[PDB]
Formats: sequence, structure tokens, C-alpha cells
Amino acid sequence: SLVNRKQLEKMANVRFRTQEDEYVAILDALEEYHNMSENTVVEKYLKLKDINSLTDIYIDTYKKSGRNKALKKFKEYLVTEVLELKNNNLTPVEKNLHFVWIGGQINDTAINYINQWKDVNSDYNVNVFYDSNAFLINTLKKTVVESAINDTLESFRENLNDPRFDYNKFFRKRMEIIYDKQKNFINYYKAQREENPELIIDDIVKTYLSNEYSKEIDELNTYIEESLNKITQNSGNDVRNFEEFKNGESFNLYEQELVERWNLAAASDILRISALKEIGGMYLDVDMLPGIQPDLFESIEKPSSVTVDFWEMTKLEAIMKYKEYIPEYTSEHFDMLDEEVQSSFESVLASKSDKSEIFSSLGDMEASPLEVKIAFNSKGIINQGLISVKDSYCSNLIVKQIENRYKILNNSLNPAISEDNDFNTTTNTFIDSIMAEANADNGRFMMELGKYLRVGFFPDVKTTINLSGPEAYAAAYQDLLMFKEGSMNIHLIEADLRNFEISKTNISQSTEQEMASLWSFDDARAKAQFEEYKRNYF
Ligand SMILES: [Mn+2]
Repeated sequence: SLVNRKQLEKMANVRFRTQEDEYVAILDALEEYHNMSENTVVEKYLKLKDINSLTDIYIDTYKKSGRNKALKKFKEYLVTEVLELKNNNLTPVEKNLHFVWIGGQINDTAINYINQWKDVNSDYNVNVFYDSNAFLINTLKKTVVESAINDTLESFRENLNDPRFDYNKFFRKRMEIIYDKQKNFINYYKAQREENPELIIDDIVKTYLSNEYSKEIDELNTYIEESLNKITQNSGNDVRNFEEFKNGESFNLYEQELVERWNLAAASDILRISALKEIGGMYLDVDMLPGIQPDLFESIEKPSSVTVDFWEMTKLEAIMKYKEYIPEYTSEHFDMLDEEVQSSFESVLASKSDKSEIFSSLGDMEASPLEVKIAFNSKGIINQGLISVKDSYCSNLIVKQIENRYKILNNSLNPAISEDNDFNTTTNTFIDSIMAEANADNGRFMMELGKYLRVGFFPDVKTTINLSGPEAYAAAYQDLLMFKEGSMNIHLIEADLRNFEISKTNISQSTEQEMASLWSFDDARAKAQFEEYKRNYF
């Protein structure tokens, strides 16, 4: 239990000192808190936050007071009480599974993974959010990028052995022309939406592709038709009917990533947490699979010669090898096992008859109305999996985190692009404003924001992480545990964040597709990629 009024008066007692107005404010607030056993969890949290805020104002008011030590310990006590509130007051999690595939056609292996979730979760409603107006964004990005690569490679022309025409110069010029093409497109798009507001993204993109890159409108209509057909046959849920999202203050951010930057990952980041906040349930990336039944392989000890991750991949590859639920799944790891272990897998799996003996079911999940739960990998939290009751407190904190970081980004970015200038001068105005607005609390973050316009077209850019990805989740967690909003500099350690992990049993993250998805544009692959562009062009 949290300390009561008398107990804090004893902790925070200083002889011959009268009780100040602020102090009485703290003690009254604590007394009121212990009289809310019949209030909602959120209400109790808010009272704990009002308490913490009052305690801070007292500490700031009487800086060298003798009560500050006890009151600081009381702050710690408040954080612990919040953890107890989150842990001892659970609610049902709405039985929804949320996936996102936007900007193009969904491939067969994604639908195979989703189908696994469907098969062992018949009681859960499944949403695969898509954007029916924007099936061509990825196509636009691919063709603009390919055109930039050709322009740059021609730009090198004869001097290929000139050492100062290296991959760095290649990517700096390629970025320049990509930026020109991108702002050309954004201008045409805003012109069209002014001239004919009836038009949707794909009309504008299709006629743009026809005019500027000689693509065939008929082929693009076929591509749209087939993509729409495939996703609607697989639980498609159109984001253009997501009214709460369309009318909220994150929709313009979603469309910024979608149509201005062509970053389908950033847009999926924006959307998944709004979906979660409005509907509740569990969000998954399409390369995640259901958790394996815990006892399924209890009889097979993991050798010491293989890492934990190796063994996880092995389990899945065995299941797919002898049950064939997903065709063409890899066996790279399973095949490296000694013959005896291989047969242990084969026999355990021949023992089992129905997929429900291999994959577990989510069932009836419950969570705190304060929290959203996130997955973990060896590098920390990752939002490939999230669990939340509808309108949870943390889902609001995460939405606010993302909207505020975009506020900071766009406050400096929008003035620079408003002047029609090239990539380099635009970057200079933009970065100048960033550094002007930097301070100790947001320094690291701003250094990341600096690379915004290069996201997706340059090696070693980590802006999305800081803008819409895991950093905003960690920032929201800190907001909760600090009784504030707007954290920019994360000091929570892994033990703090573990208070929000999804049980390992609810997701299989070690899949073939996700190890594929784990590649980074690391500036060695940039070198290699340059080498197969000049090898593929000459
Ligand atoms: Mn992934």
C-alpha cells in the first residue's frame, strides 16, 4: 500500500517547523487519494500525479528545506504505487487483431502468417488496415528512385575509376535528384487537390506516373484492382472509413509520411497506435507468428552449442517442415542440428494432430487501463507487437508523443520547404532551425531529426525510430512514471520498461520473415549496392 497521511507526516517531520501551505496541500491530497477506492484506475492515477506535482512544487519552493529528503523518498513511493495500480487492476482486452499493409499490394507470405493467427484465434476479429486511396505510393517511390539512380549513374559516365566518384558522392547526388523529383510531385499534388478536390491520391499518382515516367494508366488500374481485391479478400479494413482517425490530429501526419515522404513504415507507425487507442486489441507486424505451445518441445533440451535465438528459429522451422503450414519456409537452422535432435523434433510433431497443439491461442487477455504492452528483442523495446485495452492511458501518451515530435519537426521543416529551394539549401535552413531549437533535454533527438529528408534514401538514418517508433513509446512510459507529458530525454532503464513487456508466450518473433526484415542500410551495404549499380549499368 501507499504511505498514508500520518506516515508521511512522520517521514517529512522537521522539529520546530510549522507546516507550510504547500505541505498541507500534499497531505490533503494524499488523504483524498486514500478515499478513492471506488474510483476508476485512471482517476487514481491522476490523483497520484496531482500529488507528485504538489510535492515537486513544494521542493522547488523551499529549495534548502529539511523535508526535501523525505518528500523525495515519497516521490519514489508514488512511482511504486503506480506500478501496483497497473498490476492489480486489469480489464478485458478487446478481441481484435490489427495489421497494416498500406501503399501497395500485399504479398502471399504476409497473408500466410496472418492466416496462422486467424487459425488459432477464431474468436478474434481481424483487421488488415489498408488505404484504398493510395495503392500506388510504393510504385511511385520505386520508379522515382530508379530514375534517380539512372540519372546519377549517367552523371558519372566515363570517369568510373576516378576515386573521388565513390559511393558517398553517388548517394549525395542521388539524394539531390530524388529530392527534386519528390518536391516536383508534392507541388503537382497540391495543385491538383486545389483544382479538383474530388480526386484521390491514386488518381493524382497515376496521371503523374503517366506524364512523367511513361507508365500505362491501364496497367496501373489493373494493379490497383488486384491489390484492392487481394486485401479485401483478406480482412481488409480501409483507413479511409476510420473516421476517428481521419478527424484526429494525427491524420495529417499520416498523410505527410504517405504522400509527401513516401514512407509507408512511418505512416504505419502513425496508424497502428491510433488504431489501438480507438479500438483496442493487439497490433502485430505481418512478420510475427503466434506463440508456440510451451510444452510442445519441453522434451527436447536446447544444446549449449546454439544460441537462444537459434533455437527459437529452429522450433519454427521444424513445425513448418513437418506440418507445412507455410510452404517454402526455411530450414537453414533445423538442418544444422545433429540427426538425433532432428528426429526428436520429427517424432514430437508426428505426435500432434491439430494446429492448436502447435500454436497457442491468445484467449482472454487482460491489461491495465493505464498501459500499452510492447514487444522486446535483444536490442530493447520494439513495436512489432502491442497489446492495449481501448482508450488506455499510455495509448494517449504515445499518440501525444508522436504528435509533439512531429510538431517540433514540422515547426522547423515547413518554413525551409516553403521556399522552393534545392535539397542542399533546404537542408541548411531546416538544420539551422533544428540546432537553434536544441537544448540539453532534446539534444539527441534533434540530432536525429536533422536527417529527416534523407529517411529511406541514405545509409545510417535513424529518424523514424525517434519520431514515430520505439523512442516515442519509451518516452510515453517515462511520461507515465514521471507524472508528466512531453519527455524528450529518456533515462528509464530496461528494468523500468520491462513493466510493459508482452509475455514471450503470446508472440513468436524469431521468424524467417523478420530476420529478413532486420537488415539495416548500414553504409557497407551502401558500398555494395553502389557496386552492383555500376555493375548492373556497365
Ligand atoms: Mn519486423
